[PDB]
Amino acid sequence: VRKLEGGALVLADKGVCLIDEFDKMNDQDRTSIHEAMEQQSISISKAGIVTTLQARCSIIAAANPNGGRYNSTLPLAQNVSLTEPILSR
Amino acid sequence: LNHVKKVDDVTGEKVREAFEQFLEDFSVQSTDTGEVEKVYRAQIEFMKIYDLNTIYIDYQHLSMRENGALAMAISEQYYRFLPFLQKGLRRVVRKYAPERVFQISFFNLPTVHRIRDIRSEKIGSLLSISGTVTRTSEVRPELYKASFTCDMCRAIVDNVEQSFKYTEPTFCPNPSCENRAFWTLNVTRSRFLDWQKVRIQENANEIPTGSMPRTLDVILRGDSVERAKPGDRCKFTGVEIVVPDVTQLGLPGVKPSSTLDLTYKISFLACHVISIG
Amino acid sequence: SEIHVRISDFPTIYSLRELRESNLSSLVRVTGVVTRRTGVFPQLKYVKFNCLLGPFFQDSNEEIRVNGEKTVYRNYQ
Amino acid sequence: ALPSIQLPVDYNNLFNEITDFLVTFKQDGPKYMAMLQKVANRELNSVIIDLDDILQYQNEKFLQGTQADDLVSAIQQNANHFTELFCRAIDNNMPLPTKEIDYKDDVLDVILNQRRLRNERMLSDRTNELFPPNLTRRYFLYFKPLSQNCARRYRKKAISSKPLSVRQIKGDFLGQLITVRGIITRVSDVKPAVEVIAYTCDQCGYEVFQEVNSRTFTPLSECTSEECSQNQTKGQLFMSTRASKFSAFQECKIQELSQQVPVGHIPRSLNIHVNGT
Amino acid sequence: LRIIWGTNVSIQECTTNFRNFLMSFKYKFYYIKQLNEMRELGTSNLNLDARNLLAYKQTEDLYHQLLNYPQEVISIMDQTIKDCMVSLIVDNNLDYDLDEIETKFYKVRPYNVGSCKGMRELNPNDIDKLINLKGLVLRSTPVIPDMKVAFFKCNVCDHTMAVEIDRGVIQEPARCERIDCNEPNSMSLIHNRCSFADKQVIKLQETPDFVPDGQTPHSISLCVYDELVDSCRAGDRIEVTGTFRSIPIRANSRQRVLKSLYKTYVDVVHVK
Ligand SMILES: [Zn+2]
Repeated sequence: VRKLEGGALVLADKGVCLIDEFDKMNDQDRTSIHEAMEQQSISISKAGIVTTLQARCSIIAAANPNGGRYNSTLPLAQNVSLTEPILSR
Repeated sequence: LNHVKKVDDVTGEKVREAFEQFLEDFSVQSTDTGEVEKVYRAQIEFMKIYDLNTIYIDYQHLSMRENGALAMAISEQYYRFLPFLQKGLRRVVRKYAPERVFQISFFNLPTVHRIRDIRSEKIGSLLSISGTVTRTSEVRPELYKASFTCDMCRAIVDNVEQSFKYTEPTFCPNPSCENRAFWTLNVTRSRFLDWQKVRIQENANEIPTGSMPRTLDVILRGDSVERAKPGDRCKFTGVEIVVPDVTQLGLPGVKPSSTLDLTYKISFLACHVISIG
Repeated sequence: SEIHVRISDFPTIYSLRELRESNLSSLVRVTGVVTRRTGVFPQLKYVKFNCLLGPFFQDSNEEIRVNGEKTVYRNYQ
Repeated sequence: ALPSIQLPVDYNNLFNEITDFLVTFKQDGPKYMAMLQKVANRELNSVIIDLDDILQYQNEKFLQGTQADDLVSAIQQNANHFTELFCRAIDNNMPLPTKEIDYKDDVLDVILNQRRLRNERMLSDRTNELFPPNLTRRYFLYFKPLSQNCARRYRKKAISSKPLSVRQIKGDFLGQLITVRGIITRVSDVKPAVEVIAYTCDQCGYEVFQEVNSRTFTPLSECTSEECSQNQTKGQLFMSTRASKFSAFQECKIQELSQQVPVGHIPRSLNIHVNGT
Repeated sequence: LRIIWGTNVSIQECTTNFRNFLMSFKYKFYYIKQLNEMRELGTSNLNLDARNLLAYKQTEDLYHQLLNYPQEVISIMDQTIKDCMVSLIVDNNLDYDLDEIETKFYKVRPYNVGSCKGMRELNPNDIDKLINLKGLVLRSTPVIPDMKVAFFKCNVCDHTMAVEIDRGVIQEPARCERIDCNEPNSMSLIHNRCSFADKQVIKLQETPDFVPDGQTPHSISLCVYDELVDSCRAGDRIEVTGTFRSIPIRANSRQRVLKSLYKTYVDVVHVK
């Protein structure tokens, strides 16, 4: 709520949310995407306004492997920076 | 108890007649294809259509009549003439026309002055102030004129209370309540108007960073309410006045007191707005 | 023992930001999003007691110028 | 209604013993004549009173009679009261001329000089209750601790002057001189304090001096002067800053040295007020 | 000789001692040249020099009268330079058309009286004195309006008579004006109609180059007045002169009681 507005998620509900370069995302956003995937709703507690908006969006993502084209024989989760639990979603 | 009588207004009456005659008479330069007749009688008559209870007259026209000598009484001493310019104007309307709130807004001042150029000599005087708006606020009613009474208990006195305190009604009553007593607040008999505050800030192109530009309050009273927009430069009608306020511990002081304390600051007024700039 | 009438659409249809003094005391339609609401706190409304002055209606909303025995409360929000 | 119970200590004859302590002296002419006159000569302000010499005097006044009441215990027992008592005695023995004092020379001394000149003149004319002794000082009395190399006299338990822990400090040391030690904390910057502040009246003049007691005082207006009073009607009076006597004031808190802190707890600071020199 | 209270700087004495100060180089070890420059522009604000009166005789003592008592000395100095303008005009006969140019307000702006050491060193014994100061400005406060001539009203009849403030207080007559009328009812003070004069406030750190190290510098708020207001911005490390002031502050809250420790600020008559 800025001097109310949804992120891409709320805005795109029922539609398709399109994100790229996860790796460059500040954690502050990362938690938001995680929550959205998890419960299919974004909750906002600030300032006085208190709700749960509903983003049902399909997330399509573009991610960039750590360093080179194929970083290692090592598994995908090892290949890229994004943690395994967010990836499991 | 008869009130004997009232005094004296002197020059105020001269300015009443001059301003009345001015708003009446041309006030016309152009000839042949005009821009002729009147324009101010035609202004009020055009105003009869929507009946929004405001008028627009140019200062440049007002300076032309006496060669600016008329505009001087209306310049530095201006706020002295606010009750006279209004009722006087009504004395015109009653003649030419058939629920009266009238907001007079002058415009087109010869020179625009910055907030930095604001002085304590400019008080009570029209000054055009240019700068960007910050922190607009929601419109709420002013008490304007009120009936607050009785006030012990049947009086029902409706008068004055125009100045901003708002305390108090019921003083020098009824005849005769002798309240004291309750104030007492009655909001159904009291006409309201406007208003929205905007905090005006100097434009960033003029200010020599390192600056830290100094904002100042301008409250919009009048039908020019809501005409202002955030992030944009606006020109206003001056009426600088002052408003009382609670300053931080070290001022450092100490301003005087009224004894049988007062703390004041510049709060600029605008009765007219434009998007120029 | 009281039914207050709901009175469906009444244009007007002033939105929010457009409002003036002219709207005082006069019913006006408004529209927009809700923001988080207070919990339900019973308001005083009617006053009654076994004696012991009589019933005093207060108010919307002043309350000037307390006993209670059986008072008819009505939820406020 | 507020009972009274006698104590063996009496300040009346103790003052007498102070007077015998001052200006009558041998062991160190005497030191209290020169040390006092150099202040009277206005090259010096701080009067450093050593309790060591007070110790030396009793020997001459006891054994070596004729025997007298004790001070060194009686001072540090109270030690606030003596600042208003032991120090006022200096006024009675002080050299009057003293030498080459003039008037200006000094700022603000001319003020009071003209006060007493116009007061003397106008009083001597009227007859054809005085300015407080604390306004006319321009010097400060400071006691010092007895450690001491000569404390071995011995008066033994007489010493505080016991370089004690901040923890050692008790509510039973209030109103008793105590040495303490620790690191200076926060050392607030100097500001002027106030003592008398005699406000000036208007019509018939005179003066009145309001005592500055404890931390704060309430300012008064009315009129104290009998002339302005009741006819006609109450004379207005304002404080004059030039006339007031200012004593430097600086406060600072002192935490313990932390070696004096036990295995537990926390460093505890102690607030300390400073005056004069 | 007209003794004036405790300041004891005599009227009809120092005025003439300053009046014959005119026309001097001299000395040095300008003066009338710069004044003759001043009369055309109408800029007023005579900046003076300081030091002039020292070592020059007469008025070796006037330097000490100003330094020790600047309050009166500045007012008298302004009166005298005004009447020396008046006496400058009669010399050239009809000037500037005519007498109105003398009516305009003038003032002396003394500066550089001795070299004072810091704010920090200052004794509480000198509260009316001219005091050099130096340090950056952390902020320039918004302009506060200051009472000069007060206006008053009543329910009867209503009448327009008003009284000047003079000293830092305001006393309105209980009853009443013009006439009479009376009654006892309290005076109505119009807030906006009365005159005002510009008072800024300027925060100043004490010489950040000169410090106890590491203790952070002490604030000195100098309030200025008139033309000087809004003549500066921030961070100016140069120097300022003016009269020291200790004034009581109202404490807790309400109560109408004095905290008994007077706050200290500088009148700062000149800036350079
Ligand atoms: Zn008096």
